[PDB]
Amino acid sequence: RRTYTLADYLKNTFRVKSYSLRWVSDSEYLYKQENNILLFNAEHGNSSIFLENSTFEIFGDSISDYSVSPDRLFVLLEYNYVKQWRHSYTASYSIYDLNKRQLITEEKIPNNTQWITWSQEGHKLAYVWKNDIYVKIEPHLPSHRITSTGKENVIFNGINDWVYEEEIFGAYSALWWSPNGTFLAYAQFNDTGVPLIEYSFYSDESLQYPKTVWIPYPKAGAVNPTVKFFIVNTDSLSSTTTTIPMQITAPASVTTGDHYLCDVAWVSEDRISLQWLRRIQNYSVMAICDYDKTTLVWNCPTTQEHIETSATGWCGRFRPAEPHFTSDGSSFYKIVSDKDGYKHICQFQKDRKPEQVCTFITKGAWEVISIEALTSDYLYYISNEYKEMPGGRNLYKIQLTDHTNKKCLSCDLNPERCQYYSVSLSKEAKYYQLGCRGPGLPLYTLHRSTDQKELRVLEDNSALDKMLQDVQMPSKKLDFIVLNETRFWYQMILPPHFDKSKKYPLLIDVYAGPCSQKADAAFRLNWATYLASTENIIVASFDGRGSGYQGDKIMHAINKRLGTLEVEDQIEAARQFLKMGFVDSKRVAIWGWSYGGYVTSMVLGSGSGVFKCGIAVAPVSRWEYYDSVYTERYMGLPTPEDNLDHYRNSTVMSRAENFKQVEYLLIHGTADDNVHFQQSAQISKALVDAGVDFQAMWYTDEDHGIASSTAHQHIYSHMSHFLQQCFSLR
Amino acid sequence: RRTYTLADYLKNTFRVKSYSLRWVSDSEYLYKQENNILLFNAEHGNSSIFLENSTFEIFGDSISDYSVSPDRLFVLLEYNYVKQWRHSYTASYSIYDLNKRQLITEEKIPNNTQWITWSQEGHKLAYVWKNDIYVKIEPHLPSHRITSTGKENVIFNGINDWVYEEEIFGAYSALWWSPNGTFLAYAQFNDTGVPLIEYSFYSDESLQYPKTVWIPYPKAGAVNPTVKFFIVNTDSLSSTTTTIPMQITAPASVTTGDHYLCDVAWVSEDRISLQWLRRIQNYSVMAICDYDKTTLVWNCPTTQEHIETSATGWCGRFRPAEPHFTSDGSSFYKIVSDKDGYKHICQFQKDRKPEQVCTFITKGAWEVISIEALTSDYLYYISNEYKEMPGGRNLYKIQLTDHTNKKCLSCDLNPERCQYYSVSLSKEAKYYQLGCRGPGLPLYTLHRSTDQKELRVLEDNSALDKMLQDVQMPSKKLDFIVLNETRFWYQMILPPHFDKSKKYPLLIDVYAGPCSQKADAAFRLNWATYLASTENIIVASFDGRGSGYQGDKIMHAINKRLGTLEVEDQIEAARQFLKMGFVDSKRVAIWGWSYGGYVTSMVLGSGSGVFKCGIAVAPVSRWEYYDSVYTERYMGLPTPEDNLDHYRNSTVMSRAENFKQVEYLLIHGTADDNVHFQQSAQISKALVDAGVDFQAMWYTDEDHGIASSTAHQHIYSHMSHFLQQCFSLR
Ligand SMILES: *[C@@H]1O[C@H](CO)[C@@H](O)[C@H](O)[C@H]1NC(C)=O
Ligand SMILES: *[C@@H]1O[C@H](CO)[C@@H](O)[C@H](O)[C@H]1NC(C)=O
Ligand SMILES: *[C@@H]1O[C@H](CO)[C@@H](O)[C@H](O)[C@H]1NC(C)=O
Ligand SMILES: *[C@@H]1O[C@H](CO)[C@@H](O)[C@H](O)[C@H]1NC(C)=O
Ligand SMILES: *[C@@H]1O[C@H](CO)[C@@H](O)[C@H](O)[C@H]1NC(C)=O
Ligand SMILES: *[C@@H]1O[C@H](CO)[C@@H](O)[C@H](O)[C@H]1NC(C)=O
Ligand SMILES: *[C@H]1O[C@H](CO)[C@@H](O)[C@H](O)[C@H]1NC(C)=O
Ligand SMILES: *[C@H]1O[C@H](CO)[C@@H](O)[C@H](O)[C@H]1NC(C)=O
Ligand SMILES: *[C@H]1O[C@H](CO)[C@@H](O)[C@H](O)[C@H]1NC(C)=O
Ligand SMILES: *[C@H]1O[C@H](CO)[C@@H](O)[C@H](O)[C@H]1NC(C)=O
Repeated sequence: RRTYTLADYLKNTFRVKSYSLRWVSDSEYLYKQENNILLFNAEHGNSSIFLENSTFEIFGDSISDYSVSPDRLFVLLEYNYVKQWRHSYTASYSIYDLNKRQLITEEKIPNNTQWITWSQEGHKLAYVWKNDIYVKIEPHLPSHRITSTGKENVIFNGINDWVYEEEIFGAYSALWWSPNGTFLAYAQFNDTGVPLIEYSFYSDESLQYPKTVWIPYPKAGAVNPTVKFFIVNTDSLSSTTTTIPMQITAPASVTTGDHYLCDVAWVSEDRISLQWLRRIQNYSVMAICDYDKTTLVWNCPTTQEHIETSATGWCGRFRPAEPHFTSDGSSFYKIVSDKDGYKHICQFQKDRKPEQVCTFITKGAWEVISIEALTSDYLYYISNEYKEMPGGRNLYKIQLTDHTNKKCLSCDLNPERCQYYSVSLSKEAKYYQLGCRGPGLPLYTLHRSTDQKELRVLEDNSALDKMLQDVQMPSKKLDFIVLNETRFWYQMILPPHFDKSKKYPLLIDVYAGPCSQKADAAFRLNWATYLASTENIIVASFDGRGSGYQGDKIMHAINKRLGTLEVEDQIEAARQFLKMGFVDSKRVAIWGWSYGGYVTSMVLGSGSGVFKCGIAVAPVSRWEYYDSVYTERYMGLPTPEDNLDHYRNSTVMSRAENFKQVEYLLIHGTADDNVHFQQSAQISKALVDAGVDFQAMWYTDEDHGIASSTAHQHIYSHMSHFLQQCFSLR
Repeated sequence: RRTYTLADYLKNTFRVKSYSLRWVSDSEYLYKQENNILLFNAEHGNSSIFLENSTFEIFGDSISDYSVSPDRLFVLLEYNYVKQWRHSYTASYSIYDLNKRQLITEEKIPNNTQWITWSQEGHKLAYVWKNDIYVKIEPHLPSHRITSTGKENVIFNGINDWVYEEEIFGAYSALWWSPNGTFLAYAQFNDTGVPLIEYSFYSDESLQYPKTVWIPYPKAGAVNPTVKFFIVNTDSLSSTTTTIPMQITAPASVTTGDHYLCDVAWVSEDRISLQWLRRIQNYSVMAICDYDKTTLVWNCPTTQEHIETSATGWCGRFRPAEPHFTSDGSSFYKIVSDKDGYKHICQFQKDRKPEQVCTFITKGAWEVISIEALTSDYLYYISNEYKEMPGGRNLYKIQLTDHTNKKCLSCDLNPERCQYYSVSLSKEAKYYQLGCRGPGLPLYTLHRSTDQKELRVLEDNSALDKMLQDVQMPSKKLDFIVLNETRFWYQMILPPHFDKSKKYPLLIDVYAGPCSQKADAAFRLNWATYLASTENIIVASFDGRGSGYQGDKIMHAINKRLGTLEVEDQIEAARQFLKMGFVDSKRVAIWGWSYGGYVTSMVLGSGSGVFKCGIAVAPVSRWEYYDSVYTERYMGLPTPEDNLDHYRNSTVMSRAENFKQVEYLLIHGTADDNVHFQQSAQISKALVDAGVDFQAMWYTDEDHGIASSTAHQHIYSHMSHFLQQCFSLR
């Protein structure tokens, strides 16, 4: 009769296993086991040792990761990992010669590399160090410097600057090997006019004077960084001291004013696809560029230029979706909103066509989440079509020659346990691993593509299952409410022996940022689990307007006016939950992180009287404080000539007064480089001037995630106690 | 039956009046009344209008202050006041010609002056602007630039840099007019090698990117600023484009290494007294310098050099005491510790004498607080001799020709109501205003010096008295405990109908810094008043070792080891209070500000089990973080060759563990330039790593005093609630 305690969560007592493999070919893959990389044969569980328990310990215990060259002849050993922002980080590397059976020690790789990657085929390497790009045709050979304009916080070659990393690519890398490794493409960013933001860093208590971290960060409407695109010929490095990269210039319909590099996609060795986006993101252009053998230049003729537009809001979910070309690169499939505002797969031709560039291959009031693989005959994708559950994920496949031969491949498998799938096809789709994140304990199984026959179960959390037997776990309900004639899904984490006749305290879990989705069919062992299992609290999330994957009507409802409908709908949802009966109207709370903290705050300050208390963690308090790429995408520019009025109307501090009717807890990280401390500092000041008491908590030297081990435990314990006080429990 | 509420304190409902006059001559003074400066005649209440209700409003309502030229012919009108640190600040000024009856508008004074002052006699002015000094022989005439080396955060001419202001002079000024205004002396500070500290400033929520304030601040052991002393001849400015200031160089026994300019005191027009102090403050030298008419130079012969030393700790209370010379400047009286370690008045001769430079004029186990006036026949001073109450203040006077004719002048007056006096003698001591801050409501009366006849009562808070009639006020007990054969005074704010048989919660109010005194006979209407009157809580302060004015044995006990005895003694005191009976051992708290927050923290982290909770406001957490002048004075240098061990042994973070047994509230200002936020940031981090829950609160853009109106109210309300939670009241 034991429950899921706060300790179970914080000390991660119940481990949830998975099966993360690495397809090496169309029929074999790599899997880490007891710190041994093993090569498996899809078809027959037949295994084999690829890399020994050894090797990895030569570098003590700092071996952060590993990367096997595509030709399996070498392995990159990553160690001395040091984080920087969400995806950035520097590390040390060592190449291990599998064949020669030892660590390559000659032409080593710099001891502070910012990024590195194998070519798509051989054993070529491209890495960024000191903001410059370097190439090594062979692990044994000396590196060739590709650029020399690199300069900290100014010129970035092959890596993204702060905003591009966080808001555009969602990765640190800005390198792209062409197939067959002839060319190496890369972006160059110039942060010259971008303003700086700074935060103090206290470090060890032995540091007498705290440091100061400076970061070029463009807030709404500020001067943004600039971009340039290059492609350098790799096959010539051996015969020159320097190679002259050829530049590709963004298309004219984008050059007039501020703009961004959206996405990079190599079609073939002589064709590359680049997507561009204007600062006001309701206009995007995909240019297909071809390599001229004769004049040794790349051309991006307007004839092969494709335009994506939006009159409702912005292009794509967070940016235009990536194209998927056919072998011969004559056509490509890409996810775009159809006439009804639903993100679906449609076909394009290399050359654009006058107002008929697309032919949809998918229709319906549901959306394609992502294209997973494109074969010569089949197109594998993932959607939330099944059972009309937008919060569900299933793998499908369409025959190219016959768009009717559409078949769901995960629907039947385990309709009870599995409704949220992840996939991973082999190099040419002969097999496919399925990742059931579904309602029940996650289940991983690999199948043979031909007939979908499950070859075997890779991982079924039977061990986790056995442990959860002696524990009173809570249940998760995923349903929907209907407002103004529209379905709006929500989810509830119900405490163990949930009795619909009793009354329970309610905690709204929020985010509700544009195109977000808190209500889904995924299994989780988080804080809400403890809150339900041991405190008997109902944790509910609601995907309202501006949310998820249910068409642009719902997602673009927030356009140019954040801090509006998404906030109201979060209140309406609470109202409805009360009408459901099992909720103690006298004990309703709400908490959120980042965007969530913003809404949490906007809600608490609405004076709706519906909530007793709330917790905002690292909240955005006013949009002019947040970065440009993100903010502007939904808010436009904060100028009187555009949307200044809405920027100033959606402030948290402007609602300071209504906080007198609430127990508020504001938490923020001292080193938050994403949502700067300023945001909360501005909130606290507003409340203090209004004479409103509240509780605060700062976390010295913590990131936007406050995820360091001790801080992570500390913040959740603190919030737990805040709720216990608020709900009259402890 | 109403009590003193939190609101009464925060909204300052019960005003406590005073009578701050400005002696203009030996028989007249100035007094502000209904915004009118009135000239009074001491002797006959006979008054008269000096400055109209008018004049002051010409500058709207920003008239911050006023200064009347010594010859009463002009008045400085200060407006547009903008604070900077404790005593620094810039303002605008206008000279008003009393005679011509109008504002001088010709040679105006810069609109951002850092400091300004009339000469000692005429109507000469000296002001600092942009770190340079300027002189104006006449309000109508153009200013003469005296220096031109001034540079922000680097060269300071006539004003102190951050540390000199805060820790040495306790004022912004570094200018000294000689009597008769011939010369103008000034200090010049160079902050070149002094490290910088920085804090962010968020300002209005409209500021998109927060500012960064940089301040040259030397922490313990860092490179300190350097000094130079100059005296410029003012009588020549009319006949040159530039004058060449003559420099005085500190004495040899100080020049070898780091040192400071202690104090400046003009003896006569051709003699000036300068005090110097070595970085390790147990050595000080007072040089008397004479002006050579022939070679136009100042000489400070070693023969007129006086040495002050200390083997117990440091020189003076916070620095060597100021000398008081006789008319002919042949001798001077100064407060120094006698053979027994008691600060007393002793006589010196211009020329030093081999180990007999002093002749004490005062003996006893009590100390002279300060010399108030030196006449040709009498020496007026203030001591805590009466009733052997170190926490008491009384005015005395000794006849120079007969050291036996010693008489207390305030002792009898109102033994019941008055025990803490302040004084203010007229120019040549013909009259003297007394300021009874004593136990009862403050009483101000002026007397005729000759026979001490009280001419009249200037202010008796009869109005405040009438209002306090309908209010249940608490009482203040000032007694002493005795530990290891020594008296140690304490004070208690007892709630209204205090019943010695019941049990009350106890709140220890702390500071306990070196030479501090929290237990005295002064009347106050603060937070403790509300805590006793309305929450029935006993607020007690205890002056333990290292404290107040009770001889060096007690004060120097802390030497080279802060965070020791003063902390223990604070616990011992609580033990004793419990033994007294009327204290609920289950509800004992402790709170402090600055140094007080440090001890509060050190106490809570001692694991003595004696305290339930506590509140530390802007606490110092480890001495290496605090400034040099202050820290080193008591701790020496943080080097292994000196006191590094004690620096590292007295850390708050090193006691993080023992905080698991306490409810702790940490509060700090975001813009604290004194005790940097770092100190608390380091504390919170230490506790988070120890897994200790606690409460924090930051105050956006607040100073070390968190004294802005809204913040001031907010912080006290917050602490009030913290205590109510801790003491199970609200
Ligand atoms: C691999 O190492 C683990 C511990 O790191 C050890 O238990 C195991 O026996 C080793 N080899 C195999 C095949 O598991
Ligand atoms: C894009 O947004 C702007 C307003 O921000 C609007 O004027 C323009 O017409 C919009 N439409 C497109 C297709 O860019
Ligand atoms: C439904 O209509 C009402 C109009 O009163 C509006 O407030 C609300 O936002 C609309 N939609 C939803 C989902 O509530
Ligand atoms: C009264 O005081 C004024 C100045 O305040 C002085 O001039 C005068 O002589 C005094 N006596 C009389 C009777 O005016
Ligand atoms: C001053 O302090 C130092 C060490 O802190 C000591 O060695 C010296 O003797 C002390 N006394 C004097 C008069 O300098
Ligand atoms: C008295 O002596 C004891 C040690 O014998 C010590 O603990 C205490 O601090 C001393 N002084 C005082 C004021 O308690
Ligand atoms: C199965 O795979 C292994 C390597 O994973 C391969 O060497 C072997 O030839 C395959 N089958 C058999 C029967 O050996
Ligand atoms: C990027 O812009 C900055 C400022 O406009 C300029 O100094 C820099 O040279 C530009 N481009 C490159 C490749 O450096
Ligand atoms: C002058 O005006 C004030 C208001 O500032 C008023 O209270 C007063 O009656 C006037 N002066 C005198 C001496 O009463
Ligand atoms: C003060 O010290 C700094 C640093 O050594 C030096 O550059 C400066 O010239 C010195 N004096 C003056 C008057 O500037």
